[PDB]
Amino acid sequence: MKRTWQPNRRKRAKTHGFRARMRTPGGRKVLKRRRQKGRWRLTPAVR
Amino acid sequence: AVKKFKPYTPSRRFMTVADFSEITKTEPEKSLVKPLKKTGGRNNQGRITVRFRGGGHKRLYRIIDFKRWDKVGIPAKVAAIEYDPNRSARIALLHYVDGEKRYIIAPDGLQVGQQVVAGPDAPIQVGNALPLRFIPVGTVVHAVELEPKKGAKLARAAGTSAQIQGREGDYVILRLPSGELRKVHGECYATVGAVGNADHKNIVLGKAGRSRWLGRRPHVRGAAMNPVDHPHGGGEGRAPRGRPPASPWGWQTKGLKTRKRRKPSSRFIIAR
RNA sequence: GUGGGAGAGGGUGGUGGAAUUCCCGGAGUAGCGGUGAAAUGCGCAGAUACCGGGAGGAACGCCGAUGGCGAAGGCAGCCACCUGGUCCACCCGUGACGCUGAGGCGCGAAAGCGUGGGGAGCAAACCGGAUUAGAUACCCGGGUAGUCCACGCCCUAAACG
RNA sequence: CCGAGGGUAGGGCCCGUGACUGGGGCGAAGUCGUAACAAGGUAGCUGUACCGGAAGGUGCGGCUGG
RNA sequence: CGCGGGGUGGAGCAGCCCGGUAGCUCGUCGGGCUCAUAACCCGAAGGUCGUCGGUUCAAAUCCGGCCCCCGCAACCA
RNA sequence: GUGGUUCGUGGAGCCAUGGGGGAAUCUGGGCGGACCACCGCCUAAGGCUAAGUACUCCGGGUGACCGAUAGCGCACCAGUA
RNA sequence: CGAGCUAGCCCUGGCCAGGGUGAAGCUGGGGUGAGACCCAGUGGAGGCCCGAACCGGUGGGGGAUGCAAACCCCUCGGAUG
RNA sequence: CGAAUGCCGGCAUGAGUAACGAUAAAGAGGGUGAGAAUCCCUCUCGCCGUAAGCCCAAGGGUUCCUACGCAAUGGUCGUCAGCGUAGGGUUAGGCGGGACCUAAGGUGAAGCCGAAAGGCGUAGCCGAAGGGCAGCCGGUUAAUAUUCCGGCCCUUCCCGCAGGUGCGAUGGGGGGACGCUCUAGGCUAGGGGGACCGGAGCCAUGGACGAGCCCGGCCAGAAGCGCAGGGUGGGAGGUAGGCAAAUCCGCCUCCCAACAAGCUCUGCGUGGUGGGGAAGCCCGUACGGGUGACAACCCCCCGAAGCCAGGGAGCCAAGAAAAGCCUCUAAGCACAACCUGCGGGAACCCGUACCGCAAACCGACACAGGUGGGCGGGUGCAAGAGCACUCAGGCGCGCGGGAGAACCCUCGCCAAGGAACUCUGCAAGUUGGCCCCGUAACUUCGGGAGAAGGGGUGCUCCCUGGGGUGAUGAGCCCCGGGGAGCCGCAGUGAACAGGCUCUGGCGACUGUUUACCAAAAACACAGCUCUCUGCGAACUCGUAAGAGGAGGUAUAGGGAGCGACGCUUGCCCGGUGCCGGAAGGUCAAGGGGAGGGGUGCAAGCCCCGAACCGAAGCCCCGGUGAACGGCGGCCGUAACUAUAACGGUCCUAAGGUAGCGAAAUUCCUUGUCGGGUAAGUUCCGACCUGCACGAAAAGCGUAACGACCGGAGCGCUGUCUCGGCGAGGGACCCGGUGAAAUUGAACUGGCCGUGAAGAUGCGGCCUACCCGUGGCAGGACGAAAAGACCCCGUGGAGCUUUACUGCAGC
RNA sequence: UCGAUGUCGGCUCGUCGCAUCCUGGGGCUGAAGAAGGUCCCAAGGGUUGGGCUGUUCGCCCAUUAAAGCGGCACGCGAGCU
Ligand SMILES: [Mg+2]
Ligand SMILES: [Mg+2]
Ligand SMILES: [Mg+2]
Ligand SMILES: [Mg+2]
Ligand SMILES: [Mg+2]
Ligand SMILES: [Mg+2]
Ligand SMILES: [Mg+2]
Ligand SMILES: [Mg+2]
Ligand SMILES: [Mg+2]
Ligand SMILES: [Mg+2]
Ligand SMILES: [Mg+2]
Ligand SMILES: [Mg+2]
Ligand SMILES: [Mg+2]
Ligand SMILES: [Mg+2]
Ligand SMILES: [Mg+2]
Ligand SMILES: [Mg+2]
Ligand SMILES: [Mg+2]
Ligand SMILES: [Mg+2]
Ligand SMILES: [Mg+2]
Ligand SMILES: [Mg+2]
Ligand SMILES: [Mg+2]
Ligand SMILES: [Mg+2]
Ligand SMILES: [Mg+2]
Ligand SMILES: [Mg+2]
Ligand SMILES: [Mg+2]
Ligand SMILES: [Mg+2]
Ligand SMILES: [Mg+2]
Ligand SMILES: [Mg+2]
Ligand SMILES: [Mg+2]
Ligand SMILES: [Mg+2]
Ligand SMILES: [Mg+2]
Ligand SMILES: [Mg+2]
Ligand SMILES: [Mg+2]
Ligand SMILES: [Mg+2]
Ligand SMILES: [Mg+2]
Ligand SMILES: [Mg+2]
Ligand SMILES: [Mg+2]
Ligand SMILES: [Mg+2]
Ligand SMILES: [Mg+2]
Ligand SMILES: [Mg+2]
Ligand SMILES: [Mg+2]
Ligand SMILES: [Mg+2]
Ligand SMILES: [Mg+2]
Ligand SMILES: [Mg+2]
Ligand SMILES: [Mg+2]
Ligand SMILES: [Mg+2]
Ligand SMILES: [Mg+2]
Ligand SMILES: [Mg+2]
Ligand SMILES: [Mg+2]
Ligand SMILES: [Mg+2]
Ligand SMILES: [Mg+2]
Ligand SMILES: [Mg+2]
Ligand SMILES: [Mg+2]
Ligand SMILES: [Mg+2]
Ligand SMILES: [Mg+2]
Ligand SMILES: [Mg+2]
Ligand SMILES: [Mg+2]
Ligand SMILES: [Mg+2]
Ligand SMILES: [Mg+2]
Ligand SMILES: [Mg+2]
Ligand SMILES: [Mg+2]
Ligand SMILES: [Mg+2]
Ligand SMILES: [Mg+2]
Ligand SMILES: [Mg+2]
Ligand SMILES: [Mg+2]
Ligand SMILES: [Mg+2]
Ligand SMILES: [Mg+2]
Ligand SMILES: [Mg+2]
Ligand SMILES: [Mg+2]
Ligand SMILES: [Mg+2]
Ligand SMILES: [Mg+2]
Ligand SMILES: [Mg+2]
Ligand SMILES: [Mg+2]
Ligand SMILES: [Mg+2]
Ligand SMILES: [Mg+2]
Ligand SMILES: [Mg+2]
Ligand SMILES: [Mg+2]
Ligand SMILES: [Mg+2]
Ligand SMILES: [Mg+2]
Ligand SMILES: [Mg+2]
Ligand SMILES: [Mg+2]
Ligand SMILES: [Mg+2]
Ligand SMILES: [Mg+2]
Ligand SMILES: [Mg+2]
Ligand SMILES: [Mg+2]
Ligand SMILES: [Mg+2]
Ligand SMILES: [Mg+2]
Ligand SMILES: [Mg+2]
Ligand SMILES: [Mg+2]
Ligand SMILES: [Mg+2]
Ligand SMILES: [Mg+2]
Ligand SMILES: [Mg+2]
Ligand SMILES: [Mg+2]
Ligand SMILES: [Mg+2]
Ligand SMILES: [Mg+2]
Ligand SMILES: [Mg+2]
Ligand SMILES: [Mg+2]
Ligand SMILES: [Mg+2]
Ligand SMILES: [Mg+2]
Ligand SMILES: [Mg+2]
Ligand SMILES: [Mg+2]
Ligand SMILES: [Mg+2]
Ligand SMILES: [Mg+2]
Ligand SMILES: [Mg+2]
Ligand SMILES: [Mg+2]
Ligand SMILES: [Mg+2]
Ligand SMILES: [Mg+2]
Ligand SMILES: [Mg+2]
Ligand SMILES: [Mg+2]
Ligand SMILES: [Mg+2]
Ligand SMILES: [Mg+2]
Ligand SMILES: [Mg+2]
Ligand SMILES: [Mg+2]
Ligand SMILES: [Mg+2]
Ligand SMILES: [Mg+2]
Ligand SMILES: [Mg+2]
Ligand SMILES: [Mg+2]
Ligand SMILES: [Mg+2]
Ligand SMILES: [Mg+2]
Ligand SMILES: [Mg+2]
Ligand SMILES: [Mg+2]
Ligand SMILES: [Mg+2]
Ligand SMILES: [Mg+2]
Ligand SMILES: [Mg+2]
Ligand SMILES: [Mg+2]
Ligand SMILES: [Mg+2]
Ligand SMILES: [Mg+2]
Ligand SMILES: [Mg+2]
Ligand SMILES: [Mg+2]
Ligand SMILES: [Mg+2]
Ligand SMILES: [Mg+2]
Ligand SMILES: [Mg+2]
Ligand SMILES: [Mg+2]
Ligand SMILES: [Mg+2]
Ligand SMILES: [Mg+2]
Ligand SMILES: [Mg+2]
Ligand SMILES: [Mg+2]
Ligand SMILES: [Mg+2]
Ligand SMILES: [Mg+2]
Ligand SMILES: [Mg+2]
Ligand SMILES: [Mg+2]
Ligand SMILES: [Mg+2]
Ligand SMILES: [Mg+2]
Ligand SMILES: [Mg+2]
Ligand SMILES: [Mg+2]
Ligand SMILES: [Mg+2]
Ligand SMILES: [Mg+2]
Ligand SMILES: [Mg+2]
Ligand SMILES: [Mg+2]
Ligand SMILES: [Mg+2]
Ligand SMILES: [Mg+2]
Ligand SMILES: [Mg+2]
Ligand SMILES: [Mg+2]
Ligand SMILES: [Mg+2]
Ligand SMILES: [Mg+2]
Ligand SMILES: [Mg+2]
Ligand SMILES: [Mg+2]
Ligand SMILES: [Mg+2]
Ligand SMILES: [Mg+2]
Ligand SMILES: [Mg+2]
Ligand SMILES: [Mg+2]
Ligand SMILES: [Mg+2]
Ligand SMILES: [Mg+2]
Ligand SMILES: [Mg+2]
Ligand SMILES: [Mg+2]
Ligand SMILES: [Mg+2]
Ligand SMILES: [Mg+2]
Ligand SMILES: [Mg+2]
Ligand SMILES: [Mg+2]
Ligand SMILES: [Mg+2]
Ligand SMILES: [Mg+2]
Ligand SMILES: [Mg+2]
Ligand SMILES: [Mg+2]
Ligand SMILES: [Mg+2]
Ligand SMILES: [Mg+2]
Ligand SMILES: [Mg+2]
Ligand SMILES: [Mg+2]
Ligand SMILES: [Mg+2]
Ligand SMILES: [Mg+2]
Ligand SMILES: [Mg+2]
Ligand SMILES: [Mg+2]
Ligand SMILES: [Mg+2]
Ligand SMILES: [Mg+2]
Ligand SMILES: [Mg+2]
Ligand SMILES: [Mg+2]
Ligand SMILES: [Mg+2]
Ligand SMILES: [Mg+2]
Ligand SMILES: [Mg+2]
Ligand SMILES: [Mg+2]
Ligand SMILES: [Mg+2]
Ligand SMILES: [Mg+2]
Ligand SMILES: [Mg+2]
Ligand SMILES: [Mg+2]
Ligand SMILES: [Mg+2]
Ligand SMILES: [Mg+2]
Ligand SMILES: [Mg+2]
Ligand SMILES: [Mg+2]
Ligand SMILES: [Mg+2]
Ligand SMILES: [Mg+2]
Repeated sequence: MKRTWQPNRRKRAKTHGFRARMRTPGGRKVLKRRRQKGRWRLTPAVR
Repeated sequence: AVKKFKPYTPSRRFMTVADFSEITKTEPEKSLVKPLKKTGGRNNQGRITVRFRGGGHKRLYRIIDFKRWDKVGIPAKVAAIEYDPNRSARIALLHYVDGEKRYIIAPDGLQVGQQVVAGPDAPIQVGNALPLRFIPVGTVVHAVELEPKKGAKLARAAGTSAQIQGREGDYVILRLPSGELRKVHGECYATVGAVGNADHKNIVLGKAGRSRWLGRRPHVRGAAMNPVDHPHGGGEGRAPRGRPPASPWGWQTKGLKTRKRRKPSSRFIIAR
């Protein structure tokens, strides 16, 4: 029956991607945080 | 007026439809329509600021004329009478001899074929728009400006009207469609006549769905909620209001008068 | 047929004034109402009586009569439209073309009903003051349907000469 | 084939009967009031409408059989 | 068995609280008006305050027991 | 009307200021804990100023610091799988 | 940080085998002073009917360390709104 | 360190136990190989076929094809694989997307707001499964193709030639440009038949050399043409409107066309040419190829939901935008420019493998689940996407072999009885499609209605009516009508396919709901009422700007109740709430300073301060019931008795009207009576003693509707008396793989006692050789879950209010 | 016993006690006979089917030799409901 993950390639970048994390100061810090922990990926990768 | 039905289904029994014999033209003036952005009750944050709205047939907006002093002294011939899905009333097509066409909100007893004019001049007749100061008293009028050059605001809904009960100085005395008594300014344009489609008030929706088509969705009573939700929520079975009756937000809904008292508007008002 | 008359006969649209009631304004004060007598009611938070302005509905005073009109029910300010019945004069036309009338069809005071609108005065119901042994009445103070309008039902009557 | 009837199904009318219930008739001396008959002490009756222990009360209109 | 209220002339109620001193309507009895009754008027009678105990000088009145009436409650189980 | 101060309205001054009022330029002004006199201190409504101070991404030195369940989460291609 | 589940709304697209019932209106005929209406044809309305897709989840059995952290069989509701 | 249901790791037990994931199903021969039930080939058998076949979009991201492999992954096995290694493989001016438009929404110069971060916002800009745009048939590879190749068509840009015209835009105008249901005409796709055309072959087993049997009889195609259809009037005069201008568009007038007539556009047809082209046999393919062939290439019929397409009719709920496109003029420029035709050149980026109802996507799995668009043949049954079989194509579900116990699951049948079962016909049966007859109370006249109950149903021959196609005629296809007969238990012969009536309750109704224990008498619903709201509306969101309301205006909008419809909805304003009230009372800061005080020599500075003026609120006055709400007690009385129409008295703001009533409400209670039954705590009817109904938290009814809840009949039944037999999938045995909770340790018997009160573990007695298998659940106070009940904790949280205290708002 | 001892009733399967419902054996009788009463002995076996209610119980229908009362966690939910 219909589950929680309905993958869609656009929504993802549209939603969690890099250009979008950068408009909200909330998200700029997400990046700040992630970058300082040395994440290899700061953002989910796509396609 | 007011088409009824054999009850060949329930809800088709008590149902009622308007009579469109008035309606002379079945598609609108492409020149005079613009599209209508449907709000869903929602405001500029995706917030519902009016409950229970949305659904309902898509509409095209008819851009209709409430200032008639653009066209002073020009006449126009009433061209057509149309369905307007955005209002109680019906709209008139009228071609000015100017060559310019506009929609007007259609007075009761206005034939296709009439010349009609707007101005301080102009004969006292259905369709004609003048300042109030030149309308003779005890005249039945509609679509009235509240203040000059600001546009028709009062008495625009199907069957509504106003009477000019007097004059005092720069201002004139009207009985509104609600029976309020209001002073309005001499220079406000009002077109003479009642509005008509006056039978509008007898339509009987007759079934749930037909209320959806006008884009109003179910309204659930306070009584039937929980406390988180409403002042009237709770109580094991049913139960009465248990307090002075209230709105969801908590103010009293039987009798409370909400008109701001210190409105300057109020010097110009004398009634109920 | 022709000419001619009287009439609140009917339907529609307008319109006038008199009074009542609310409202605004002025003055002005201690009572007003009401009754068999009173009380309830109203009034110093300015009533009643008085004057000026306004809004609104209903009904049409003298004319008016023991009168007229209509098949009955019924019909009364004034004006215009459409319109029914009816009488008289003259003896011009048609030639029994009549009378009645089971059913049928239609009209039908008031009160009631439906959907709207209107609501001044009056007023079932209701509340109160009185009266009585009591008083779910009669008198008095309040008062809602209703009375009015449009459409549509109801079909009754001391619908009586 | 038709066929007396039999059986199955479903209607119509008529009779009788039925806890209880509606009103009505009648019954020497019960209870409550006094509606009507004399301006019956509010003229009376009347169609209708609302009310009220009960006769009846009131509204609207009508009748005079004052 | 709990909590709270009550028990007063014949019927219905005051008085109890704040100790002395029992009232109100109806009914009742005597007279009156009436042909007579009702209405109406004038007069009158009628009580130990549920009860048993204590407090006080004195108790319907303050206190306790018993008997009664009215009301409320009797939940989670 | 508030805040700061040790000061919580307290005899509540000082410093700051959202609102109302609203001065003077040496004899002018603020202060020493309501206020008054006296005696003193100091000159608001413009600005700048090294050093002595904090920290440790980085480098070095040393541990009565750990020694692979310890020590950083990672001694190993870990902010990875 | 989340409306890629879910609830509502907005914009834009798409889907609903097949049968059944036969409203209005139209036309004709009858009716009448004129109407109302009556009949018949035609017509094809409807949160109308039966029923697949599609959307559901009535009852019952099974399943219960399951095929499955909600499933399976039978039965059942809507199916032009 | 021994305990913390401790932490991390390791290894046990349970146990060779349960399982091995759809009951669509297998068998044999041959090949390869160390090894084969499991890989390849053949053959036979079964299963999907509105799929379990084929094509798109998501998502996935090498899974694609070939070679070499088998340790691990594969629920067994593996020689195979979606697995390891390696190599190959995705070709576009026309397909999809971008150098095009705009939608919701987003963003945002101007602007507006906010402590900061930020919020809003006209324009523009971005944004598509919508609008706009030029490619069709075939062939080729192991693997890509509208991409490469072949044939035939087409677009845009740049440059030139020719011919034409005031050219010219981000501006004006037209157009784009529209809903739902029904639907005409003519096409196409697709399909069936053919005695005609073409074709390897075949005569079995009794018969057949036949008008036999089997196979196949098309695809694409510019101009031109032809058939159906869409769109559209023409000329001039006037011209003040379309924010400049216009010759355009609008409006008025005049004259012609009325129709597609003309012009124009699209579909389909034909078309030069180009291409395909079966069965069967052979060959050897893992899978393709030779010939069949020089293939044939045609008539008839059915026929779209697709196409002409902006078609038509009807209806109310009244049905996007912008560009491309055409026209119009402005600057400007007119040796420009643009229009037409022809010619040459120029034409970029990204996607293209493969899976794609699934073993490649979402569900930790090669998971019985979920996932949008298109195609989806044939026969029969009325139709159909239904059901049965079946083509193409695709599959037998990645553990097997046997056995033929109990028990289980899913099925099938049953003597007599027929609801006796049981909380209850739960379950299951019965019923069942279509044609015809026929059909009640009641009703809102539609319904109720598939009411109910009945008859028919196949085959054969004869006669026969109409329709569409054809010419009116044959043939073909569709709808029938009558007559005589045949066969079986049976003709909707298998499959899909209502059991029915009586009668209450609640709800008017179709709808909505607790994803995942409730689908309902709950919500919603049209409809009634109250109430607010004059428009910069009320109300909501926001500190705000702003927005919703609404580009609405009282026939509107918000809030509250009630809930179709019928008939109705009584009485009380004392308390509370809301509404009205110029007065009076009280009252905060403020005003006011009488008077008092500190201190100074003093002029002064400083402080305190009574009267009095001084909002809202509250008090006071009144109104208010579809506002919160409320709607009595005792005692007596009628000529039998009972009862009490009557009375008395105490209280209140007023004392429950109608109607209904042991009720979804009745305690006593299985009230009492009546009805149904042989028997009725349920059910129906009634009475009224209503513990504790009662009128919009509506009162009493109501036809129709209900997967709602009661009661009763008929019908029919393994529900039962009461069991039996039978089928398959498990259970059992064998080969392969092989878990789990739990588990102080165990050498773990009965009784009667004892014991912390329910003993294998202590006492006495009794019984008792060691170990297993298949079975049952009485016991280990068996497992699971640090009891949800209950109490405790000065633990928590949601909720309420005339609790306290604050804040928003007013 | 709250780091769990699942609760009424039914069905299934029972076993046990006797203070005996019935059948066998007895005494007494206000026991003529038959049939009763009442007490003693006796636990071997037996102890119906239905209507109502969840009901246990009870009431009732039709029978019977009779239509017994109890315990076993008000026997029994790792047996069902
Ligand atoms: Mg997940
Ligand atoms: Mg996408
Ligand atoms: Mg890196
Ligand atoms: Mg936003
Ligand atoms: Mg609404
Ligand atoms: Mg509601
Ligand atoms: Mg609720
Ligand atoms: Mg919430
Ligand atoms: Mg609340
Ligand atoms: Mg409440
Ligand atoms: Mg709740
Ligand atoms: Mg309740
Ligand atoms: Mg509730
Ligand atoms: Mg108002
Ligand atoms: Mg003559
Ligand atoms: Mg003659
Ligand atoms: Mg009449
Ligand atoms: Mg009348
Ligand atoms: Mg009435
Ligand atoms: Mg009326
Ligand atoms: Mg009166
Ligand atoms: Mg009066
Ligand atoms: Mg017969
Ligand atoms: Mg009288
Ligand atoms: Mg009398
Ligand atoms: Mg009288
Ligand atoms: Mg009266
Ligand atoms: Mg009368
Ligand atoms: Mg006496
Ligand atoms: Mg402080
Ligand atoms: Mg301070
Ligand atoms: Mg300041
Ligand atoms: Mg100092
Ligand atoms: Mg000092
Ligand atoms: Mg100093
Ligand atoms: Mg360092
Ligand atoms: Mg070391
Ligand atoms: Mg290690
Ligand atoms: Mg470590
Ligand atoms: Mg080590
Ligand atoms: Mg670590
Ligand atoms: Mg190292
Ligand atoms: Mg590393
Ligand atoms: Mg969503
Ligand atoms: Mg018709
Ligand atoms: Mg006709
Ligand atoms: Mg339907
Ligand atoms: Mg489909
Ligand atoms: Mg779905
Ligand atoms: Mg749902
Ligand atoms: Mg289910
Ligand atoms: Mg189940
Ligand atoms: Mg189970
Ligand atoms: Mg239905
Ligand atoms: Mg259906
Ligand atoms: Mg819709
Ligand atoms: Mg084995
Ligand atoms: Mg075992
Ligand atoms: Mg086993
Ligand atoms: Mg096994
Ligand atoms: Mg070999
Ligand atoms: Mg098929
Ligand atoms: Mg992709
Ligand atoms: Mg993946
Ligand atoms: Mg790989
Ligand atoms: Mg492969
Ligand atoms: Mg393996
Ligand atoms: Mg590989
Ligand atoms: Mg190409
Ligand atoms: Mg370019
Ligand atoms: Mg773009
Ligand atoms: Mg754009
Ligand atoms: Mg800016
Ligand atoms: Mg923004
Ligand atoms: Mg915007
Ligand atoms: Mg696009
Ligand atoms: Mg597109
Ligand atoms: Mg393209
Ligand atoms: Mg391929
Ligand atoms: Mg191709
Ligand atoms: Mg090519
Ligand atoms: Mg020029
Ligand atoms: Mg031009
Ligand atoms: Mg252009
Ligand atoms: Mg073809
Ligand atoms: Mg063929
Ligand atoms: Mg041949
Ligand atoms: Mg040959
Ligand atoms: Mg042979
Ligand atoms: Mg031959
Ligand atoms: Mg023209
Ligand atoms: Mg011109
Ligand atoms: Mg111009
Ligand atoms: Mg052609
Ligand atoms: Mg069309
Ligand atoms: Mg643009
Ligand atoms: Mg120029
Ligand atoms: Mg490709
Ligand atoms: Mg491909
Ligand atoms: Mg599936
Ligand atoms: Mg699909
Ligand atoms: Mg597949
Ligand atoms: Mg696959
Ligand atoms: Mg598998
Ligand atoms: Mg799957
Ligand atoms: Mg699907
Ligand atoms: Mg088919
Ligand atoms: Mg067929
Ligand atoms: Mg069929
Ligand atoms: Mg099928
Ligand atoms: Mg095949
Ligand atoms: Mg299997
Ligand atoms: Mg398998
Ligand atoms: Mg049998
Ligand atoms: Mg039998
Ligand atoms: Mg039977
Ligand atoms: Mg039974
Ligand atoms: Mg039984
Ligand atoms: Mg059943
Ligand atoms: Mg069935
Ligand atoms: Mg019918
Ligand atoms: Mg009928
Ligand atoms: Mg039938
Ligand atoms: Mg036959
Ligand atoms: Mg046969
Ligand atoms: Mg037969
Ligand atoms: Mg079958
Ligand atoms: Mg069937
Ligand atoms: Mg059926
Ligand atoms: Mg009941
Ligand atoms: Mg319902
Ligand atoms: Mg609900
Ligand atoms: Mg649920
Ligand atoms: Mg839940
Ligand atoms: Mg459910
Ligand atoms: Mg349901
Ligand atoms: Mg706010
Ligand atoms: Mg706005
Ligand atoms: Mg708007
Ligand atoms: Mg409203
Ligand atoms: Mg309700
Ligand atoms: Mg009421
Ligand atoms: Mg009353
Ligand atoms: Mg009150
Ligand atoms: Mg009051
Ligand atoms: Mg009040
Ligand atoms: Mg007030
Ligand atoms: Mg005052
Ligand atoms: Mg003061
Ligand atoms: Mg002061
Ligand atoms: Mg005040
Ligand atoms: Mg008052
Ligand atoms: Mg009564
Ligand atoms: Mg009754
Ligand atoms: Mg009762
Ligand atoms: Mg009963
Ligand atoms: Mg009750
Ligand atoms: Mg009986
Ligand atoms: Mg009985
Ligand atoms: Mg009985
Ligand atoms: Mg029951
Ligand atoms: Mg009953
Ligand atoms: Mg109730
Ligand atoms: Mg109540
Ligand atoms: Mg109420
Ligand atoms: Mg109700
Ligand atoms: Mg009822
Ligand atoms: Mg009913
Ligand atoms: Mg339903
Ligand atoms: Mg239901
Ligand atoms: Mg059985
Ligand atoms: Mg068996
Ligand atoms: Mg078997
Ligand atoms: Mg023991
Ligand atoms: Mg031992
Ligand atoms: Mg020992
Ligand atoms: Mg022992
Ligand atoms: Mg064993
Ligand atoms: Mg056991
Ligand atoms: Mg077992
Ligand atoms: Mg605990
Ligand atoms: Mg606490
Ligand atoms: Mg408070
Ligand atoms: Mg416990
Ligand atoms: Mg334990
Ligand atoms: Mg346990
Ligand atoms: Mg014994
Ligand atoms: Mg014996
Ligand atoms: Mg014996
Ligand atoms: Mg004997
Ligand atoms: Mg025995
Ligand atoms: Mg025994
Ligand atoms: Mg029975
Ligand atoms: Mg029962
Ligand atoms: Mg009992
Ligand atoms: Mg028994
Ligand atoms: Mg037990
Ligand atoms: Mg259990
Ligand atoms: Mg156990």
